[PDB]
Amino acid sequence: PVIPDDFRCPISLELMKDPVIVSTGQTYERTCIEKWLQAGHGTCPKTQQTLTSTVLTPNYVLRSLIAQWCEAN
Amino acid sequence: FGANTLSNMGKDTILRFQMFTKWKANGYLPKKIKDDIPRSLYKAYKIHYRMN
Repeated sequence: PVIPDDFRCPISLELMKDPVIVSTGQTYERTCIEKWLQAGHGTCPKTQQTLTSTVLTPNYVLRSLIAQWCEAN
Repeated sequence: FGANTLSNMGKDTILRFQMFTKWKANGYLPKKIKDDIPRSLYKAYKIHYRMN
């Protein structure tokens, strides 16, 4: 069960199934960041930096790296 | 440390992260606060300190 932290969501602290990127460059699990924006916050959780967009963009290359790491272990 | 605030962290992940950012800011560490909080919540804070 040796899970690299780069693959963990800063809020869930678990492996990311649907990693998305916000305007600051930080990556989060979609359900987690969606709840954070639903709770009224307009801030990057990790950096407190205020966001310039609400667009969540899937981080496909990370989805690839996680999926590769999943099939090995 | 917040009677019902602490249980709401086993439930809500958003609140739990907010509180984890506060515990980190006051440099509470992994082992200094262990045995003052539940085992599940400790194993989580151990990961939050390591990467946040």
